[PDB]
Amino acid sequence: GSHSKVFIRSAINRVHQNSAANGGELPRIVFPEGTSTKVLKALATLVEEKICQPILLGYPERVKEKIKALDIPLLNDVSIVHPSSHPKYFSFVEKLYSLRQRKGINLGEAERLMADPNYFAAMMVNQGEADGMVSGSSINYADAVRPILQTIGVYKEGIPAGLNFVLLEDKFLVLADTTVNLNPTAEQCAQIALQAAKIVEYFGIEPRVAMLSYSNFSGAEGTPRKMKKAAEIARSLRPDLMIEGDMQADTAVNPEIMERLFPFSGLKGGANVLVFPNLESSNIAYKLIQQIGKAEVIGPFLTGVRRSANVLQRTTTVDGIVNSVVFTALEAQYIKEVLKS
Amino acid sequence: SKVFIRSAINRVHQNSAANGGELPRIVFPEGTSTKVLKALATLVEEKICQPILLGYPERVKEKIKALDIPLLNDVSIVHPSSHPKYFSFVEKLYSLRQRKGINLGEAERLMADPNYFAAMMVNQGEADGMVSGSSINYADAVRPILQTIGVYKEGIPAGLNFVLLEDKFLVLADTTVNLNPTAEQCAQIALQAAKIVEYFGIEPRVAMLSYSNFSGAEGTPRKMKKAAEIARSLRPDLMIEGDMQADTAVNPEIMERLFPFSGLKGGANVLVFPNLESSNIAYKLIQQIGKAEVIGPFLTGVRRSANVLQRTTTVDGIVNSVVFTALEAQYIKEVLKS
Amino acid sequence: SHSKVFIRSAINRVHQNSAANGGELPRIVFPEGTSTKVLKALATLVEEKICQPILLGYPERVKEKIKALDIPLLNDVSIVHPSSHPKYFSFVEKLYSLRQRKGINLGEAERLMADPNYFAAMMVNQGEADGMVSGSSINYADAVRPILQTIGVYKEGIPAGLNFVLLEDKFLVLADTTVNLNPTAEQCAQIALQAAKIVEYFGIEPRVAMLSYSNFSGAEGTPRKMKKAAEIARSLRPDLMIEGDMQADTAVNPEIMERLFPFSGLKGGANVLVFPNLESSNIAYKLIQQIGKAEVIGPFLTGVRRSANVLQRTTTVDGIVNSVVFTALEAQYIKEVLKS
Amino acid sequence: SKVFIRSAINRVHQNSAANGGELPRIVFPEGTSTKVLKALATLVEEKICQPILLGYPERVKEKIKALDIPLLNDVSIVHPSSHPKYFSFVEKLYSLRQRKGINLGEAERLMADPNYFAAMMVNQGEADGMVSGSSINYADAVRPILQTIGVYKEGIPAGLNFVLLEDKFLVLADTTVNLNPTAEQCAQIALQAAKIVEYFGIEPRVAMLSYSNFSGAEGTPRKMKKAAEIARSLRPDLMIEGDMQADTAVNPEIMERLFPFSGLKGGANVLVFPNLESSNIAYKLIQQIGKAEVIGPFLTGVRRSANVLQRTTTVDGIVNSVVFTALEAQYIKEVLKS
Amino acid sequence: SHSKVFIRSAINRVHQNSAANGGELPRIVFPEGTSTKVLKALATLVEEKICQPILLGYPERVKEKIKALDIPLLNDVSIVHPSSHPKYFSFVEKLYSLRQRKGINLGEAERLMADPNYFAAMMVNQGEADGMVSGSSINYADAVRPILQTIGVYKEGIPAGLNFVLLEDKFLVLADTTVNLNPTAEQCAQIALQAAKIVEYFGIEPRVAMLSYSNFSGAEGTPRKMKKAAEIARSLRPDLMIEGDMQADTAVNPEIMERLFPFSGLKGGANVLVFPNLESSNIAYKLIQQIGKAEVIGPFLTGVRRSANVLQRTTTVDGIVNSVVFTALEAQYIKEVLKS
Amino acid sequence: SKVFIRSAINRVHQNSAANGGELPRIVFPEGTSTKVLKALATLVEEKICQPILLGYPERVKEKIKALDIPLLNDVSIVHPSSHPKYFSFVEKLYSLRQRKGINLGEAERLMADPNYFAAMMVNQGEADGMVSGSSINYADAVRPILQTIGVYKEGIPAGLNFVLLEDKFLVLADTTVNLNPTAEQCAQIALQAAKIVEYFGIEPRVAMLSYSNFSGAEGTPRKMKKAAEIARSLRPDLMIEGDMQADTAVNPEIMERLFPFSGLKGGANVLVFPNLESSNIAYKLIQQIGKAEVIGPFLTGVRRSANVLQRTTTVDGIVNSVVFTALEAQYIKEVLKS
Repeated sequence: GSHSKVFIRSAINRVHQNSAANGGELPRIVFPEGTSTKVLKALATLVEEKICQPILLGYPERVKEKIKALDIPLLNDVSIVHPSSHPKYFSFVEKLYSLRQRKGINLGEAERLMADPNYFAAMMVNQGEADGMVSGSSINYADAVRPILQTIGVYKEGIPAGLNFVLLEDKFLVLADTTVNLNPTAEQCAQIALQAAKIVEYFGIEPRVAMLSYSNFSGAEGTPRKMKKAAEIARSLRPDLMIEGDMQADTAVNPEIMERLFPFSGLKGGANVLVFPNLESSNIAYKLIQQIGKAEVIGPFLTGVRRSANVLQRTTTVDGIVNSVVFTALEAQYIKEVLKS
Repeated sequence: SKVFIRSAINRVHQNSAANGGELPRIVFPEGTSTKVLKALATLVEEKICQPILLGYPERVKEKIKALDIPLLNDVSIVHPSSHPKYFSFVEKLYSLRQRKGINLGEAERLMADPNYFAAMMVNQGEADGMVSGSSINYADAVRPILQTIGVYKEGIPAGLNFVLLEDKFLVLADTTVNLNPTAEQCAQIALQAAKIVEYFGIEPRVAMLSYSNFSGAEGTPRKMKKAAEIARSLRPDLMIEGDMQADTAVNPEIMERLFPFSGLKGGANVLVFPNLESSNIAYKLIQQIGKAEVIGPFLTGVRRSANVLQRTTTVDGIVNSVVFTALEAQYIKEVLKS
Repeated sequence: SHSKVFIRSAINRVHQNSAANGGELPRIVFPEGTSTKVLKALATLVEEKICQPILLGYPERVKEKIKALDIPLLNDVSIVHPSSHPKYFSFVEKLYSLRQRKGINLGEAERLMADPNYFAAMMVNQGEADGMVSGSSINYADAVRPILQTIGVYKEGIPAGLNFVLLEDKFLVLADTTVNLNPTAEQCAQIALQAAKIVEYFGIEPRVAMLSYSNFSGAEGTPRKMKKAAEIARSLRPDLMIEGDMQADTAVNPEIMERLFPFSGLKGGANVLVFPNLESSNIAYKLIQQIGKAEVIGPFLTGVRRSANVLQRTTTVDGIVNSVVFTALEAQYIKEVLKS
Repeated sequence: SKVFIRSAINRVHQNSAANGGELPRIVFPEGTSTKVLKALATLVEEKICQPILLGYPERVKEKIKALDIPLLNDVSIVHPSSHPKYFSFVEKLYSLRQRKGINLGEAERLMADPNYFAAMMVNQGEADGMVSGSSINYADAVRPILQTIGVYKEGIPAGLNFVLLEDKFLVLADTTVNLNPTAEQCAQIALQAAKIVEYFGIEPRVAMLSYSNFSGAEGTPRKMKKAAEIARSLRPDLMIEGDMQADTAVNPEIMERLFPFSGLKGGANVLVFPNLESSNIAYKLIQQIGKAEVIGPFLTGVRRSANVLQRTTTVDGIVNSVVFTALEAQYIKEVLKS
Repeated sequence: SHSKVFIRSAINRVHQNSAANGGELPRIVFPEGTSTKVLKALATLVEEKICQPILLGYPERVKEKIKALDIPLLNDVSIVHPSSHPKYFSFVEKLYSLRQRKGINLGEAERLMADPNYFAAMMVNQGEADGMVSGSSINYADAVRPILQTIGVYKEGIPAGLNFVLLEDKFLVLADTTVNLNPTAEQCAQIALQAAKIVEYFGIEPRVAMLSYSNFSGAEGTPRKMKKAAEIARSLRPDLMIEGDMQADTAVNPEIMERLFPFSGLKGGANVLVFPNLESSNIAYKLIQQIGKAEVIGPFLTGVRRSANVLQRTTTVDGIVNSVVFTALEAQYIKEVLKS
Repeated sequence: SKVFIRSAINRVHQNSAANGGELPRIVFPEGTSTKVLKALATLVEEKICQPILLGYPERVKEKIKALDIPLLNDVSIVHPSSHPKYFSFVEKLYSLRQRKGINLGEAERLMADPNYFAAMMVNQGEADGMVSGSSINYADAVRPILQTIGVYKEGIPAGLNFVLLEDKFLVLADTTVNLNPTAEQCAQIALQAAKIVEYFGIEPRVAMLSYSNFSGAEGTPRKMKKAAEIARSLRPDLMIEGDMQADTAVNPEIMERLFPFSGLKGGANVLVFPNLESSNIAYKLIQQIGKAEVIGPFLTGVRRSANVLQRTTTVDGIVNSVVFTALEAQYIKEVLKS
């Protein structure tokens, strides 16, 4: 809908200007599930929009049958690759073996693993054969994110964490971590908050962070103390930022409540970054907002990884996949423009 | 949206009419709270309850004059220390809590507090229900209720909110009390939620929520799965399922496409949460971001009608709460017919 | 002198029990046969008709030290050397049968039965003796260990040390002052019950308080534990006054009790104080002993199937006679209930 | 036994004259307690302190005339909410606990409690000390003191009792506050008790109590041994020994006969306990069946002089306690000019 | 050697079982239809009429590698590719039914069933084959998992790996050497029973030792666990000699047993060794294999409803043959239990 | 096989010849044991040590002269209670354990027990070594040794066995002492074993054993990987690898085929076990079913040479044990010239 339509549009244009400012180059983005119906319709929409050069994984023949089966003339010159047959396959196996030979994985096992398109996608982005990847529209979340974590890994002091946008009529809220960590520590919560914060900063918005709890500034043993400590750590790391907690969710989003009941709070003007204390709360919240709050909700997107990779959920729509790939492109460009410095 | 409240108001009238026209006596510890009083104006125009206010009679009349609402004069006003049943109440609280760290002086001082006094009023039949906690935090407001009124058999104190959608309403629990309920506690919460939904002539369809879809893995997935099983064994006629993600629960299309083995068909109308972080955070986020109205929380599992507001409540929230307290009070009066 | 009046009544009951049982005196074996102090005690008691003592050690060594402190009334006393007693191998055989699956081999067992403590124990267990008194030479844990291993507890019983505080008219009973680090609610109830039976033996109504640092709070930890212990004790003997959790001054002082906690079922001051942990019991009884004017006797071991007592390593000679007296009484009481 | 009390009283007079004849202001939240007023009768006639009574002015004047006590007709009596610094006091408390669950309404209503008000008065220098808790249980009374006045640096709040023997005096700690103190905490307590004993020109000799004589075994014995080692390393001039049984500690003859290696000769005069059950049971049993008079408990480790009585306290117990509260207030004021 | 005799006996007993069952051979499926070692094994196995092998993979790849390794006797052998088989979707539906509440949806079930291990498993489960051998190609946990998810355990049974140590005279059986990290007393008892029932099949008296670092100590930890395990085992099978806790030399050397522990119900030396945890069983069998002169066969999977074994990938061709032999033998046993 | 043992004997002869003809003094607490006396019979004709027997002098001559031997009347015999340095020994033991539950009488009684006496003989330089425990179980026998002689700096008591093959020898540890050694502790055991292996002129190659090959998974895999890393960081000159299975550790062909990245080439000759079950069961199983002779256990990590047998030992085992005990005694005596 409407708010979603303007948001994505600004993003599509920035990928246009970032490609137009690096010689017109498009980010190379690999899709392990080359035969997915949903993914292919999405790519159809995506290629006329000049955002990425897609790379598809699977048997060349089987996917060409399925794209023709799905009536799409705009998608025939795109690279299609079967991992075992790619020329860089064995260097990739040796690399994975090198990475996990002391983590229960032997050489044969590395070969078997690298044959799975997820691992191959990850190794492609990791070795620079692709700029980014989108995976997991058919497999469950944990299993899809695992190769990304083993192969691409996190940036220094970073923590893998899923992030969603709920798009309101002027502003947007960001929610994390919605997919990865069961029960993040105070330290992990602070880090999750900082990652969410940089994402908000990309969009030119001042980040205002709340560490969520079932309590309003109580600091009692358990989740309240944990979110209070998390805000204290985040603040020690970024003294320029409005970061506050522990607080209830309405206290966080509604500044009128804040200023009336807790005026001492350093969080003024309503939070636009919401950090959850555990996975039950984040997962349940973003999904409920999506289904009954009737507010537009995009994501989840993966934060904390060194190269751009995002895993879809199985319930994702086709335009949802387009959103995900757009942001994968933006992230890839962001990273490559940051590695030039 | 407005339809639901107005309907309930009609039911208060229909029940009161079927009982000789008396309205449920509802006590308010916060007698000088602005919100409680003007909301009370709006509800008192509607013949929903006979309000009893606690405080100094004179401070309450001064602040009644201050908010220019003549329509609630002549309503009963009581100062706890000066009520004739005061010493008897103190004696009661004492016998209840003398082996729980409380001496007679402590009992006296506690019964002077409007919350304890209200609680005891409801417990002794001096009132039918109470609405408190627009000024103090939930734990502190709910505590005298748990100590005085208590739970019914095998019951569990649990907060429940309604999400009122376009045709449907969803019920959410436990949104206020239990930090990390067990499987067993979750089943009980489900059962309580279910009875509430049944009151409204709707068949309960229950979801035990998790971050997972039917995995049964160690931790929350297994706990909510086991909860579903326990609920089914205590009441086999019910549509109760889990572990499942929230969208899987509320969206029948997702259910039908991705998990057709599920004994839950048609979208859930009861969502039981795995812990207080998720339940509290969710209902408050929905109330603030979704168009849908959220009423509550209402305290389930207690022997008499008692409800704690959230401190962040608007006045419409308070009139809504008082309405559903009234209904609850007459439902209870009707279950006490046995 | 409360100690002398108190012991004197006891001595009269051992005398009363010995009559009507053919005039027979309980046989009590003493593992430290070469100890100066034990012998000093035996001198005083053979003059008092309380038991027929059996001493363990080498006959030559024992007559040596009996000759050294000039005591003629204990010549003609039963003296036994463990390896040379005739039932020795039958004994080693039973200990072996008892502990073959609890780390003990036949040789190890052999050497253990050679230890005076284990043999004294096995003697009482096989009915070749009626009671024992041990550990005037060895440490407490180390002395009680063979007793628990050979003699054991009676049904539902729990090993527990008990002291008497003798005041100007009544006495207080304190337990458990020696054995259990951190008794559960259940165990505290059993401790209470055993103490109570002792008090009942003296014709006094037992009045039991489960001690805590709290007055009826039932809060998490020891308060809830002692409240629950009293509820258990009350369920097991509903005729008895048993109450808790409460503070010690609340416990012993009835005026304090009635002024502050009239709902309490304990009226008249406690005469049995059951403690929540070993620190409280041990420290209390020893302090009462050292700064309190009042005399404190014990500790005596309760809960065992046959009459056994462990002394302290620091114990005096009168400590040994009152200990042996109580041991005789215990042996007689048991033999008389085993009568139908 | 009363000899010790007289020595203390005379010192109160001596310090009082060395500061212009000025008396320590000590506030008593229980302004209407018969016990406190009778004890204050004895104290004002003894020139030990300037009393501050908390409550409604007229009700306590009513009860001082009602209980026939003419020597405190003119004493300062204060009702908290009507005090001129009431709102600034609410602001400091609010500021202190806004992130520990307390909102401004809760701050106001708390500051109304005489306990909280006594503590804030001493905190802000409006009074020099306070004695409370003859009517409420210990935890509830000591809490505002810990929240408002707090501990001094590296300090640990702990109750200390004096055993007055016919000869020496013994000190017992921690007799009221901490359930199961660690080695480090036991050491700290030993040092605080030690400084108290030094105040009286006495060499403190410290014993860490246990059920064991120098075993150091897993549990309480190791803890009391390690606590003695810690104490010895933190203050090498003091005789501090453990683990040991109590009779070993107080009887020097047993010490020389059985453990001549101990660095403690001459019998202990500072007894530090392994847990709250042992300290509480012990001092109370000694007080009730022991022939020695026991005073306290006194709270150590706090920045300003504040002491909580025991509920079982006698009136002579209160006069004793307040005498030593005065001495403490003076020591604290004389060290604060540095 | 010892291996050659034992294997010949197993083979002759497979032949003896094929009689009275119509000359029918156990149907055994090999998901790794293209494994060199397995095909090499299958030559030897089919000349010996041990099983009717079913190969999984592409018909053309497997016939190509059959031709490439010159084995003429495996042309016409059943070869099935999971995806093109007629009961494929029915198999997917069954797996979906088994794991829909354990995190697997219909699509995940489809993909899993596409894997030869899962398809093999489901064949055994559905009676379209009698047994399976996998994992000469993948590491152990991954290979054993589909078997447990599809085939499962029998009543009160436990997945457990078992090895034979073949000596110059006797054989010892070792378990559990592959699956369970730290089995309980109860689980150890079950493991012992499974090892025993196997020993019984060969007409041998099972004599079982619960191994520990201790001799009949029953102390906290693994000693108490192995003694308790032995007690549970005895209570379920009183005709059997089962003893513990004991040290290994005590267990296998009857002269030691009789000299130091005559009370022990284990006389004549153990031939079943049940280990307290996976470190000890796994390290034990590998050290025996590598430094003793003793031959070691296995591991074999016990506790499963139908006949399935996983090789280790480090397996030799003769190893695959042993595995298939004992798998066939097991299959026949199980079919003999379905005879009432 | 026999060659390794004869080589040890040949070296004890070489040091015994090269330091003036001195034979290492070795004490035996069980002076009346048949097994020990038969071993002593084989050993005294081999000039490896000066034996001292413990028990009643006349009783040990009763059983030794009586059963098959003419070469044992020339031997040292000691009854603890009658030895001239007895009371001095109890005095040092008292000093060592006075704060560990043992008082002077208990010190006397322990020192009358031959095990404590033997250890104290070695500790005071009055003897060079001891061999004990064919009559008592292992723990009870090793305790006086640990309480008296103790560990060297950063050392940890650990039993070590040799498996003797036709070319190599392997060491297995810790086979006797620690239930579930930590990563740090395992590294330490590795280091002590490596030191013994260097002594025999072989380069140590250490493998940390697991049920897994380089998985590093939660539990034992991670523990042994971590142990190998710590050990390498303390001794970078050593080949140390893990976590790995036993065939992977001992068989170098397996290593190069399956795990070519490993820093361990040539097969491990030092095997460190993850727990007491695996170590004890392993060495006993190899001992009973493999052709190979297994000697030990020998107690490592302790300051002076002391060793405990298991009863399951044969006489030839006692022969071997006393042999490396004498040799050990000579090595430690050579560190004592510094």
